Amino acid sequence: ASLLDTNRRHTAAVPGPGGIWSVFHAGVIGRGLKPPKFVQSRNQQEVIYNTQSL
Amino acid sequence: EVIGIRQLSQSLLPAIVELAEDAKWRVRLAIIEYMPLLAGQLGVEFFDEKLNSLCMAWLVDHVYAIREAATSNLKKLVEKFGKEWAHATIIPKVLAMSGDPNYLHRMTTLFCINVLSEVCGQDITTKHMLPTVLRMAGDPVANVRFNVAKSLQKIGPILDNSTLQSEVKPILEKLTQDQDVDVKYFAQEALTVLS
Amino acid sequence: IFSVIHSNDPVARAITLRMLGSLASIIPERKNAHHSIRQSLDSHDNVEVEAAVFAAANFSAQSKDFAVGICNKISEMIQGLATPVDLKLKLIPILQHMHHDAILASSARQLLQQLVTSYPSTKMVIVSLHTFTLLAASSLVDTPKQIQLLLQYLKNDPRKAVKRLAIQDLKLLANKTPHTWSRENIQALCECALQTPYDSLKLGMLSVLSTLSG
Amino acid sequence: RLGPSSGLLVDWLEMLDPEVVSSCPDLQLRLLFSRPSFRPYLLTLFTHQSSWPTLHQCIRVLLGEQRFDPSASLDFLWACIHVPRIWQGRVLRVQGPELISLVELILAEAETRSQ
Amino acid sequence: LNKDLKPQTFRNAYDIPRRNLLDHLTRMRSNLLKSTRRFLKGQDEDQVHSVPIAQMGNY
Amino acid sequence: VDDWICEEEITGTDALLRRMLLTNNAKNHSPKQLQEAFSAVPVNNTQVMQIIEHLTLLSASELIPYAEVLTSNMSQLLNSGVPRRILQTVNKLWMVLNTVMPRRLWVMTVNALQPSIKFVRQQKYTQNDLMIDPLIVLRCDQRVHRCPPLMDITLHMLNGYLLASKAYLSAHLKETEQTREELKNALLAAQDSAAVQILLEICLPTEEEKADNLLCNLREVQCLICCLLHQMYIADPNIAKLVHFQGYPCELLPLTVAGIPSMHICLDFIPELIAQPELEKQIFAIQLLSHLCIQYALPKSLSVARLAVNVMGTLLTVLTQAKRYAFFMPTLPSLVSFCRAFPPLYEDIMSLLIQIGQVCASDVATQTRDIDPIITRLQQIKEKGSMDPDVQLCHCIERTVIEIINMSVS
Repeated sequence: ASLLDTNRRHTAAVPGPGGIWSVFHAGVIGRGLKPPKFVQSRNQQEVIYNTQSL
Repeated sequence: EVIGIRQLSQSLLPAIVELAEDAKWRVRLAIIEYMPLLAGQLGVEFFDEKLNSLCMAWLVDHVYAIREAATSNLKKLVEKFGKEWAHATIIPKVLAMSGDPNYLHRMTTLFCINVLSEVCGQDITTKHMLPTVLRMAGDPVANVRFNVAKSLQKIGPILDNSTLQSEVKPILEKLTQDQDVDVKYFAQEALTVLS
Repeated sequence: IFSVIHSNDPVARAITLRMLGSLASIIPERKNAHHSIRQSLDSHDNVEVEAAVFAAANFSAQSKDFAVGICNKISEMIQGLATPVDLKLKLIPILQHMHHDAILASSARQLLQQLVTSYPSTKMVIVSLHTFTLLAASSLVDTPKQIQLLLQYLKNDPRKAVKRLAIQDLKLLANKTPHTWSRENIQALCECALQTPYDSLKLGMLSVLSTLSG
Repeated sequence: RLGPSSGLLVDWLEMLDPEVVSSCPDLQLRLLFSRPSFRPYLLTLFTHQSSWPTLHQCIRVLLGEQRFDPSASLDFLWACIHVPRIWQGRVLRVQGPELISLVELILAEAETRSQ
Repeated sequence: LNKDLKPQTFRNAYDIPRRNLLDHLTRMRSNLLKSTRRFLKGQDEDQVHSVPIAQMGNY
Repeated sequence: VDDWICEEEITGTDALLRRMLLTNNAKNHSPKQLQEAFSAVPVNNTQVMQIIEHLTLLSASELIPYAEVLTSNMSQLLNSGVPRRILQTVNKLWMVLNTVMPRRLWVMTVNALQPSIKFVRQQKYTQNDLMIDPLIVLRCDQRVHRCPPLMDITLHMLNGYLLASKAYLSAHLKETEQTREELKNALLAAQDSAAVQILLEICLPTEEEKADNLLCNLREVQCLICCLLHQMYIADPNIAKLVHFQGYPCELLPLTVAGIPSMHICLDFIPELIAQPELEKQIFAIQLLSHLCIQYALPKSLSVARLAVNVMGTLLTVLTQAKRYAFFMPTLPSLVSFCRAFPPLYEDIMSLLIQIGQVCASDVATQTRDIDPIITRLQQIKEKGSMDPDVQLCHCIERTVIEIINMSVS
């Protein structure tokens, strides 16, 4: 629904300079916003004893 | 002053309306600066027919000086044409800018509210503008957040005194422990000014 | 004209079907047109189905073979539970063109009786009774018991719309076949006019009786 | 007996209950599926008028206790599959006990017909 | 891909990616209708402002 | 023509019912009464029906005064629990009003189907605004996307306003004349393709819907959109070509292929689409061809499928490892469809699968792996994480071979 949502965002807040609306931005850098890339860490004790087994 | 405004509307108004969309922003700035005069010399009906949309078109301008001038111009326009006209024509198009994905336009609504609370009176500021101002405290952009703190400081005097501790104070308390140092500073400055 | 029935556009197919229905008088017993109607009747585009119903009406009016070949399919679409009520209403007047043969007319009569007993809505019973009246007028063998049925609905059915339709149909039959009216039919109509409280219905039955008296 | 007046009551039911089965569902379930000349009209109205969650609920309560006419239920299922709104411009998921009750309904219809 | 097939996204609808379809549609609409006492050029930000670096600052 | 042909006679039932039901001269059903019925806080849909059902007997000319009532008050019909009879009758009356005064009706309907969140900004669109930007009609309340009557209303308006925008653009060019024609043509093509893409996105299930698949409002909406897209592709096949060069999510491919009879023309430009340098366009061409081959099994379809298999084999030796993964993960299930449609392709498809599997086994052997499918070598049918791309592609090859075999043995 990327284009559907984009069409929703195109609702003009003001009527426009001459009754015709143009989008504010000149484009999008890259593929938009980057993902947050959330990290994950396991238990440190289990890491210690996995290292111990190895 | 020489030819009156009937001849202005007949001859020069279509030409200046064409200049409200000029490539250079100082031309548009001049047109904004000359809108209060025309407004003060024209009726609500004609201004709404021709020039109100022009006044709204500038709030979304790329240049910040144009947006600032248009915001300051809204105060004079409301002073001239009363606050019912503002509630019918000005306010809905300003509130729509609050939901905009660009933070420049959200900050523009905060500036518009800053200049509009003074002239719109206690009731309009309390029930129409304040709920929109409060919901922007959860914004992800720190700039919008500390401008919310600034706005709540500024529209504090012209709000009714009943909604201060109930509504404005919890939001400022939430903002004064925010992660951004500027949001903290402006929230605590607002907290002092609220007394 | 017929080459446009093969278009993938259902609107073009609908216009072609309507044209074929309009040209039915100069091309009855045209087998390709018959097959086109039959294929478009079970189409999934409502405009094509409506055009097929219109063309089926025209071709059943014109050609006997199409009527006998289509009566079973029309019956199964009408009685089919998947058909909406609106399309059922649109389909019932096809049965008024089943007068080409005595057995065909009798089968259509039986189907219409099944419809009036099994679909007693105001719209459905009105369309079915009008179609039954027209079929009886065209076949003029079931006309006495059609008059008896209409008088039964006029006397018994409490809906003012159904009574009004019964009055209109009896006026049509009086205009068409006054000689077929029995003494018992006129007695029943007179009794109905006597014991009805509503003045509009009474005026209608007296219009029928004044048509008969002339 | 409600011989001639059945049509008026059916019309009033159509005008009063919009979704056919919305108020007192037990009575309308008895009307649609039970041991009625006007039944196919009400079945058509229910098929082409009720909302899809209502039709799904009716399907679930039909397929789980001899309480429903097998012929009416099977015709209703076949109609629900072939609704013209579903195929405009031109296959159902069922579970274990649902399929068991479905084949039981088919067998019941066959036994009633016999040969 | 070639060097000479510079995307005339205003003049050719096949050069517009799906993700950029709506905003660029708005842009070409504005470029067409709002050209009253303006300029009817090709695509801004491509035909212009993608100058070769040698001519970038040839004041 | 759909607005005109609906005025054509069918069997005269409407005339008979009008004559026998409307002559009771109980004309109490004024638009004001309908407005009061719509405005009742404990709203009674039954009473609402008792009026609008009577309005189906009315002629289009005498249905004019009710238009503002059953248009302005029909944002309420999007609320839950509203009967489908009410919506169907509103759709019918909307069509009867569209026959007689479509332009004013469309403007009022667009202004009535606004989302109405910040409805103090009641954006009152005019005819000029909608002719400039026909995509306004698709910025309606989200509930219209699962209301098949009001979706049908919206689709009628969308088609009408796209045509109106064509006319308006030509008129504006002629006026401003005293190239630009190419700019206009590109703008109209972009507008129509954008409309098609938005409708296709409407056809997708939402995340909430993701959380029968045939008996739902979504299926009805998909059928209506497929009907409209069928009409647009018939009107201009270049729009279909542009839409498929843009592409859309592959989840809609069986939907569009089954529901749109116009797609047999897609076999004409699939060889051109395959020739594109973008990998995504070639992937979409392969998947589209697979679905079409499932639908239309024709000698031309077989020839294009042979071309597709040859292209796959060719660029198996052109793409790098990352590109190989990216191209072959979505397009490998499509090879099952070619096998289903064309048994003569068994030799070529199995040979290609053997080549891909051997290449991917070599790539697996290149580096150390967490799974190492080389040493498994004898697994049974492993019916169903962040794994290596190469082992994933190996498993995908195994799974598609299993699907090909199972289809050909059951």
